[PDB]
Parts: sequence; structure tokens; C-alpha cells
Amino acid sequence: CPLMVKVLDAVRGSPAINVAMHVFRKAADDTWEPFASGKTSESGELHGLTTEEEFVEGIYKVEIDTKSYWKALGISPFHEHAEVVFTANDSGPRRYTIAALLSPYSYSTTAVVTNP
Amino acid sequence: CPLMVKVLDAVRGSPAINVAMHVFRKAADDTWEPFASGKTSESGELHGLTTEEEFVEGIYKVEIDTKSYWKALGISPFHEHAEVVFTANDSGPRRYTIAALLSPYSYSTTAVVTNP
Amino acid sequence: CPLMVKVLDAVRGSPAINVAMHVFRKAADDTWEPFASGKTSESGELHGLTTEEEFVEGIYKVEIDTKSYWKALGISPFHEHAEVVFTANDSGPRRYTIAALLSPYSYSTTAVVTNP
Amino acid sequence: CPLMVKVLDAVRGSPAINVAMHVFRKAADDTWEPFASGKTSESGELHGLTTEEEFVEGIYKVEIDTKSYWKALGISPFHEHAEVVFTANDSGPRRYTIAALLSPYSYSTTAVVTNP
Ligand SMILES: COc1cc(/C=C/c2cc(O)cc(O)c2)ccc1O
Ligand SMILES: COc1cc(/C=C/c2cc(O)cc(O)c2)ccc1O
Ligand code: NA
Ligand code: NA
Ligand code: NA
Ligand code: NA
Repeated sequence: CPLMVKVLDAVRGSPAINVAMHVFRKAADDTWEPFASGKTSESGELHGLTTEEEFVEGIYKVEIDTKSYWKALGISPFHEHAEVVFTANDSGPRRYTIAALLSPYSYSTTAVVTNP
Repeated sequence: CPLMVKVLDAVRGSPAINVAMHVFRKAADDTWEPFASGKTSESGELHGLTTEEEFVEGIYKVEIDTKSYWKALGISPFHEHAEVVFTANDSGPRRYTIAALLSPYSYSTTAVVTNP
Repeated sequence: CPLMVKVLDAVRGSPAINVAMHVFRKAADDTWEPFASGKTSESGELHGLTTEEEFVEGIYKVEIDTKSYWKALGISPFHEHAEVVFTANDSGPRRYTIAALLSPYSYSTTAVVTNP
Repeated sequence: CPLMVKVLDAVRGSPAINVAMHVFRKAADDTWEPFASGKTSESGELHGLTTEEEFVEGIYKVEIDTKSYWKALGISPFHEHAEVVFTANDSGPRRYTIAALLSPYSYSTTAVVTNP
């Protein structure tokens, strides 16, 4: 899995399930080109976003729709979304896990980057 | 001060000093318009970005240049920047403090929103 | 103020007000001796816990009563408390700010250490 | 797995491998009784700490030796250890994953609690 995203709920102590996100890749004109998307599973994980051959050097943005997640729980959150912007594959392929821990007024994110 | 940003360094246990950031506001055509910018002080704080009159309802993005901060310390970090996107003042004027806690592969961010 | 603690609420986007905490110092017999205690103010800050003369080298524990805070809001939280254990002043006098960002099932904590 | 601990390194973007920890359970005299222990694997995970039958209601403390982890990397960290103190199994068995994200001057922790 070249790119996986895992989302956790800090209020309820659970995976954040059915969280939608889009992934973009920065184009030469500095616009954000659509790249991948999906929703987290019952484990809070989104696998299968891309393949090693398609996932080359670039600046990538994961835009996680945290607002819809909190709204469905009756909570008015601070952020429009949580976004994670990073350069990937600049030294050749790596495997990336992006984790996000969500609260209504806060989020934390980290990356685990592994060499295949 | 209707908007203040405070940035902390989780590696060195210090304020994150001289961190550049840019604030944008979403325009009617869904474009990000430049709104304000500045650098954190010796306390890790950036004051004076805007005024009560100028800080109208809208969707704002604070883009913190974490990459340059880490690179100046000899660290090749994961993120291009740490960004915070939020609706402001849609229920009347509020004061916002955005805090960010930085590590090379991770960041946490929260908001303190107060009604004056 | 050689030691200050600041506590923030990630659910409500506010300082965590009236949060009790107890500070202990490790005794020569490896027991935790009571050192100081107090409650956060309306700003989420607790000042005046100790003095430069009293805050000698040692191992200190700050135990923040997060459980009572959440229970007063009707939330059954995960942790009994958030605690921070650290050696202080072993290279000479320093000023310490301990910050904690609270959610029902999660907390983040950092330290800002400055040389006066 | 009734109790699993996962530890991540926010400086290097990797699992925190070979991190030692002890688990204690509060006794009737308010002393901390030894309960379980181990070291994280190459995935940053420590499995097999306990069994469902042995893991009953109590207050548990996971004490993670983060200081030795940072010292081995030549880093002088803030905390003596990271500790996570929580009541478990008060409503009967649950499965607990404790995650900790480590930086030299900061840590974040969350719990994922699932009903079998
Ligand atoms: C708002 O003013 C302050 C915030 C903080 C720390 C905020 C913080 C701490 C964390 O552990 C995580 C996080 O995302 C934010 C410290 C001193 C301040 O004066
Ligand atoms: C539980 O499983 C996993 C948790 C995480 C990340 C947890 C985490 C992330 C943060 O940004 C902050 C925090 O306190 C905890 C990553 C991979 C996993 O498989
Ligand atoms: Na390269
Ligand atoms: Na309105
Ligand atoms: Na000394
Ligand atoms: Na019960």
C-alpha cells in the first residue's frame, strides 16, 4: 500500500468511520489536480488510493472532510477540513501512512514513511 | 487582536521563532485571496495580522511555513506547511487564537475561540 | 514564575477553566512528595505554583485532574488524569511552561523551557 | 487482543521500535501493582500484554520509557516517561488500543476502545 490514511476520533475513542477525503497532486501551474479519493472503512482506514507506478514525485494534498463527520454527530466543529500537504517519492518510492486524530476544535496528524 | 497565531517547537521545547505564515480568505469566486502575513516573534506569537473592522465573516486559511523552519535547522521535514482552514465570525465577532505544535513528521493544531 | 501550566479544551475550543492539578516531587526515598497544587484560571493558566528558591533540581510530576473536568461536562472520559513527569533545573535554573490539550479519549502535552 | 500499545516517532516518521514499557494496576492500598510489560516490535506495537480473563476492572497505568528511546538517538528529552492512566473494564470486557506519538519535548496519546 503506497498510500494509506487512518483517521481516529479523540472524542469517542474509536476509529473515525465513513470519513470522506480527496487527494490532489500539485500541477506545473500550481493548481491542485485530482489524484485519488475515498472514505474510511469501519477500521478508520482508507487503503487502495493509488499504486506504486502511479504514485511518483510530487506535492500531494490529502483533504479530509472532518466538518461533515462532526456535523453528523451534532457537533459544530472549527475546521472546514483537515489537510495534509507533503512532498512524496522525491527519493523514489516510499510507503506512506498518514494518520489524523480528530477533535471538534483540534486535529493532530503524523506520517509513517517506510522504504520498500 | 481578533486573530493571533502561536507556534511551538516539540523537538527543542521552545517557541517556534521566525516562522513565516500567510493568511488567505476565500473570495466569492472560490479563489484564495491574500489576506495577511507575518512571522512569529521570540515568544512564538504573531499578533496584529488584522483588525476587528477588516476581519469579516468568511472562510480563512492560515498556512504556516513549517518546511522552511525545519530546513533552517538542518531537518528535512514531511509537510510542505501546516494549514488551518476555518469559518470565522459567522455568528458575530469572535477572537481567535490558533496554536500549532510542530515536529518534523507531525503537527497538532487547536483553536481557542472567545466571545468579547 | 518558574513553573506555569496551561490547559486547553479541544472539544469546546476554549481554555480549560477550573482544572485542578497537583504537583509532586520525588523524595530521596523514591516517594512522591506533595509539592504544590492549584486550579486553572479563566485563561486556562495556573501561575504561582512555586518560587525560584523553592523550585530546586528534582524529578517533578504534574498530575492534571482531567477526569473531574470532563465529568462536570457530562462526559465519561478515558483517562484518570493527564500527567507530566520530568527532571527540572538539573543544568541550572530554567522557566517551564507545561501545556496540555485535552479531549475525552486523548491528550497532548508539550513543554516550553527557557533560560532566564 | 485485550490491550495493545502502539508507539510512533514524530521526529523520524517511523514506528518507535524497542520501546520498553511496564503496566501496573492500582491496588486497594493505592499502590501500583505490577501487571504486564514488554517492548514494542518493529511495527511499533506491543501485543500479548494480557488476556481477557486476567484483565478485569481496575485503574491501569502504562509507563512508557520514552527517555531511554530518545537517549539512544542522542537526544536529551523532556519527560522521564510517558504515562497513560485509565480505568478499564468497568462495564465488562473491552479491547483497548493505546497509541502514543512521541517527540523530545512532547507526547500525544489516544485510546481506541472497542466492545467485543
Ligand atoms: C494558546 O496559547 C498557548 C498554547 C500552548 C500550547 C498549545 C498546544 C499544546 C499541545 O500539546 C498541542 C497543541 O495542538 C497546542 C502553550 C502556551 C500558550 O500560551
Ligand atoms: C491505532 O493505530 C494507529 C494509530 C496511529 C496514529 C495515532 C495517533 C496519531 C496522532 O496524530 C496523535 C496521536 O496521539 C495518536 C497510526 C497508525 C495506527 O495503526
Ligand atoms: Na531526490
Ligand atoms: Na450568520
Ligand atoms: Na547538574
Ligand atoms: Na460499571
